[PDB]
Amino acid sequence: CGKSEAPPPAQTPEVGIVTLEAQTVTLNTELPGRTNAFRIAEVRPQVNGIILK
Amino acid sequence: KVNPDGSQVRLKDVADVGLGGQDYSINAQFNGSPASGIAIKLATGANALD
Repeated sequence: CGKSEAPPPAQTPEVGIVTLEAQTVTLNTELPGRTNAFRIAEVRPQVNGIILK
Repeated sequence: KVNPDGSQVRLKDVADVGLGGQDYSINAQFNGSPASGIAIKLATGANALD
């Protein structure tokens, strides 16, 4: 006449536990910017006249 | 805004962003403790108990 179907009292096993400890790490910072030439010389003339060659 | 030399300003400093409420007008307490609710009005021509 029945007298069965008891629910399983689960312990919630197999839990994925990892403990953590103190540790020193260096911190970083990403910055946006542009590259630039180390030495750029634009050629300007020091006289007047026609460019022959 | 972003200038072409890489300089920039974002929506992080000039404002603070938080997932807050939409309307802070009305709020509810139940026996002193903070809560919230929704009152339901029954439809016109409908039984109450069912």
